[PDB]
Amino acid sequence: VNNVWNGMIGEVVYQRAVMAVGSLTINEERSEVVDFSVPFVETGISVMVS
Amino acid sequence: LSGQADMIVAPLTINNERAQYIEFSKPFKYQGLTILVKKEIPRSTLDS
Repeated sequence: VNNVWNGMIGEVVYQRAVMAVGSLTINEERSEVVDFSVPFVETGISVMVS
Repeated sequence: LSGQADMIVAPLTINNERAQYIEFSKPFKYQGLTILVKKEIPRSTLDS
């Protein structure tokens, strides 16, 4: 928000803690700011309907 | 690894040994192996 990152990405970008092991999805803006490693689980957008 | 080089584009595969020398990009596909065999001929047709 207003070019002020928060969350895990914010913590990584503010030099507070390297690495962000967790459930983080690769995107474009994030990859523009904070670079990722190779994906280890494939995923995407999907819908459940009961 | 010679003069040709450039920006090789093909159905390559991301491997440790391959990546130790050249560097890849984010994948543009996802795949497995899925062993393939020839389809069985259905002989159950109630002919006899």
